[PDB]
Amino acid sequence: NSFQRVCDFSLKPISSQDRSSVQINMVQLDERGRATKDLMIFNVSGTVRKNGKIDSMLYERINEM
Amino acid sequence: TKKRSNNGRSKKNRGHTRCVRCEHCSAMVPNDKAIKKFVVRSVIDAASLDDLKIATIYEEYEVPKSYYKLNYCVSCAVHIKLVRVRSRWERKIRKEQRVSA
Amino acid sequence: AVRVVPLSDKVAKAMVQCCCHLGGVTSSTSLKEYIFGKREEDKVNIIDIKKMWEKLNLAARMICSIPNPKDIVVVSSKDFGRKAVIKFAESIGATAVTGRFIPGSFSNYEIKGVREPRLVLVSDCFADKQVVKEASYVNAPCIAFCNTDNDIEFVDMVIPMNNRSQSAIGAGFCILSKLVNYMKGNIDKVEDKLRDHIELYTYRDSDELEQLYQEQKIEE
Amino acid sequence: LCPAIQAEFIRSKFEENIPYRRSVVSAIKNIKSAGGQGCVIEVSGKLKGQRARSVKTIDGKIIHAGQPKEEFMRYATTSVLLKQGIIGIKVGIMLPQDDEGIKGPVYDMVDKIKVLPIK
Amino acid sequence: GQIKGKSVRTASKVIVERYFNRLTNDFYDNRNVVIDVAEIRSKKLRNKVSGCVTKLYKRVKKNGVPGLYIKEHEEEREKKESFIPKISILDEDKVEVDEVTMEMINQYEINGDYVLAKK
Amino acid sequence: MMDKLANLCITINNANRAQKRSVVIRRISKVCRLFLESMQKHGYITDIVYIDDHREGKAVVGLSGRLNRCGAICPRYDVELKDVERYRANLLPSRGFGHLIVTSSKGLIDHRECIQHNTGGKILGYFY
Amino acid sequence: EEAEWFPKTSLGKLVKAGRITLDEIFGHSLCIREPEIIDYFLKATLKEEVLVIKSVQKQTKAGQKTRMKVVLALGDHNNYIGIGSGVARDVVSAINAAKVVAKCSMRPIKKGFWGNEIGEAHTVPVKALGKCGSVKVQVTPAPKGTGLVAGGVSKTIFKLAGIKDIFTSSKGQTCTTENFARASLYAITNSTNFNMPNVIEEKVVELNPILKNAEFLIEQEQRDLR
RNA sequence: UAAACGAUGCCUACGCUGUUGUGGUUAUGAGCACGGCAGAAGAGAAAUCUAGUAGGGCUUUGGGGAGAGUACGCGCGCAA
Ligand SMILES: [Zn+2]
Repeated sequence: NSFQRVCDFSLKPISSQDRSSVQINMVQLDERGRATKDLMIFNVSGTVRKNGKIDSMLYERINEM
Repeated sequence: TKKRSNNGRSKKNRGHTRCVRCEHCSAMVPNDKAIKKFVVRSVIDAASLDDLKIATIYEEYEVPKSYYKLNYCVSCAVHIKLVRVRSRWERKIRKEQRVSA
Repeated sequence: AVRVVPLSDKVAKAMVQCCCHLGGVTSSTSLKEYIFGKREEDKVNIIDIKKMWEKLNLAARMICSIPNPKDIVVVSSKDFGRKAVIKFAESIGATAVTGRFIPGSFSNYEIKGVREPRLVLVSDCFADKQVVKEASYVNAPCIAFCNTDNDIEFVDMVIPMNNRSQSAIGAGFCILSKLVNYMKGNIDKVEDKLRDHIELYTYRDSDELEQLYQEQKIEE
Repeated sequence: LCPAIQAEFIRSKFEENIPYRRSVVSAIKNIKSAGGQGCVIEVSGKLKGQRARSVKTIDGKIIHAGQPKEEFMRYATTSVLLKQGIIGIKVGIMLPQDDEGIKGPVYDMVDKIKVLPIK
Repeated sequence: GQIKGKSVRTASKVIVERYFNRLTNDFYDNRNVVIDVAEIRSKKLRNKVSGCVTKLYKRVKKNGVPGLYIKEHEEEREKKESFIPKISILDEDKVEVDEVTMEMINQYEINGDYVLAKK
Repeated sequence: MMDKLANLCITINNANRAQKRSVVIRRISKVCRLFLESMQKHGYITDIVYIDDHREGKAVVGLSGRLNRCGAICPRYDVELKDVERYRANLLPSRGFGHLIVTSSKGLIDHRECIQHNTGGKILGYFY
Repeated sequence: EEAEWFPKTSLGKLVKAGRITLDEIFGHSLCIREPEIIDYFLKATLKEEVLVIKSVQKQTKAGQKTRMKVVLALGDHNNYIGIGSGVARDVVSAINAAKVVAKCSMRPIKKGFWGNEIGEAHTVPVKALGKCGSVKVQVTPAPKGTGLVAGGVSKTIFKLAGIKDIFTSSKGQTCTTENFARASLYAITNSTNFNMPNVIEEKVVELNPILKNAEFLIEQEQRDLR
């Protein structure tokens, strides 16, 4: 439904109006370092983006994984 | 409304400053507010140096210079055109002027 | 650890000759994590090789995630760094922009010829500031090559590298091209074709190209 | 496309005691719908009180200068007498281009450049 | 003032991109081509267009005009690029470099014929 | 000197707005401990450590994504059980969720427990 | 007489092909930049109401130049509302302009219960505040069967949004109709995005539908070309 | 008594970055006290920011223009 989108980095809902929200998709590495059909997916709000804070935060979470 | 962040003067962390007198009209102006101008002028004009070369008794001669610091009040500086009115974004630009001769 | 396609000795050598590791004198709180010491003679900061390879691998990975590669848009609005983009995009199937990026050209329907992006790539993002700003209106990620003096708000993946020398620009683009091809199985080893490609990308003056033409013709 | 007709539609509506605004808006629709590429209408006089004024309206394309004005532009003027004085009306219409030469000129304006498409 | 005006420069720029191979260094050839292809209704205009087009053609054939893409000279520039440089960093396998770089070489165990910068 | 229970609240409110996950709080009292321990029972904060520095005291805490706001009331008004719903309607956003904390002869308790135990007390603070 | 729609944007291609639903659009926070997208789903159902008409003036050498400014709401009485302003030489033209802005700023509005979850949801979930210029509005949930306790302008907005009971309070210069309209729309919007205790567990994840349908769109690229 | 003005009360908090000063101290990496400057984010009717966040404590003080900081009484002062 219309009310089920939540930001991964700031843990609050994203409103339908936010032009600066974006979704980031990345592939997963294969054995011997090649590519695969499976995707990482992140939903990120505009508030982090206006500040500049997203650069470091994403680097943290790829390490967490 | 407040036109300038520094109130048009360079005083900060002080109560009171010495006054000086305007070169053009002798009005009193605070030292930290007065418009300042530096001059380094030869005693002899450029149009005479070619005569000096035949007039002097010495093998070589260096002309003496004269040195001045002048002070002006706002009204005089604007009228003599040392400074001019500027637009709302230009007002913020600060650059050192040339020494006059 | 992060799963990265292995380093190989000639590749390592290559980047060092290309002077990738020479940063500037200034530094930024965002970029401290990539520096490993400072030249006592020069006050130049030196970039960590192992981290450079990591973020280069991370960039490559996400370039592979987007189908219909035409929707990837590569921009670089400067000579001294022009031809690199023009070849690089062809090596992956992306679209490109070359001159001044007409402001509004992602936002406004009336300006023709540039596709709605799904991923934007930028080199030396002090110029092309408009591109980083404008992608933010259309939900696109951004990947940039960057140097210690400069800092950006909306860049998701900051690949650290010298961006102020024609030796350096060639090295980044040449290597990344190969990785993306490798990850897809289009090539079998990365050391295959070093001096050929890295030279092709490297910028040259008209005055050099005159000399090289005359030489080549004499040899022919 | 005849300004002399439309001006008399206007003059009628003044005597019918209908607002100038509504009258002029209708006239412009008729002129445009019939295919005119633009028009100008001006009303002048003791129109809304003891102080006289003129109100001028422009729509689409109108030419003022040179020989292209003599072949594309058509004008009419009239006046209506009322209890307070005379109100004057000016109408001008720019004719459409017409390849058979009935509605307007055969040849389009001298300054227009068109480049042919490739096979 | 002998400036060409907007429609004359626009038509000039479009014709050189649309028909490039048909044009030459000669005013009379270029005048023949614009007499052939264009709608232009006075010799006064097409004398000025062919004037600007033959002013461009020198600069364009002399290694290009920025803001004027010609496929024939995109090909010429690909030929100049295919005239590949035989200069090399590729053979510079022996190298000297600073201590901080030598320690990065140590901390990542990078093999090769590196030396400390003798400086 | 600032009130210690006020200082606690502003420290976590600002850090939450700045999107930090953890903070150090610099001056701690007995009721500050009990307040934090209340927020842990209802799952608003996750981890608590206390540092015994011999200089007053200090705490390190992990914030959850569920915390929107908290605050202290000063002064600490006395309330009958008849009065508490008035304060509940003034402070909290909804009738469905959130907590108003009251000190009593039975420790710190929330506005629901007041009905269960049949006791008023003194008003202390709130969170949602 | 009518004009067929050719989608200018990538998302526009998906809606015309029939590969997407309006909840998916809102759910993924996708931009809307073609009014036709809203028409496609809601044309049969949208109501509108004009909140204010006013005249504005610019002083010139010749005299005052003047224009008509119109502000209105689009909504469906169930879930959707959007607010739009336009300025033109003519009151009709101004309405046409305002409608574009409204459609490009539609939002879904969530609802809840004053007490227990019996029957259908009927009020705002949570007490919230909205600010615009000098005007502040606060909304509070209300028992079923109280109706809309609301001032002149804001009352129309709650009705179009499909809310049945509310309590409202207000502060500032509410004579300014544009500020009062925008502030009240922010108040309900802020209530929908409140971080409810359940929210963290209700979370779901999916790939963006524009990335998901890339294959089809690449076929459409070649179909348009060939 | 002053346009006795940074027209911004006093203690005490929580708070982003870069740069430049003054005085001590230094594992030479930095700190502590007192400043200037330039952005950001929030805020505000805007201009702008001693103005961000907040039921921390205590004092002064305003309530549409005028008449009026004037009349009468009182206290200080040689008078003003
Ligand atoms: Zn003077």
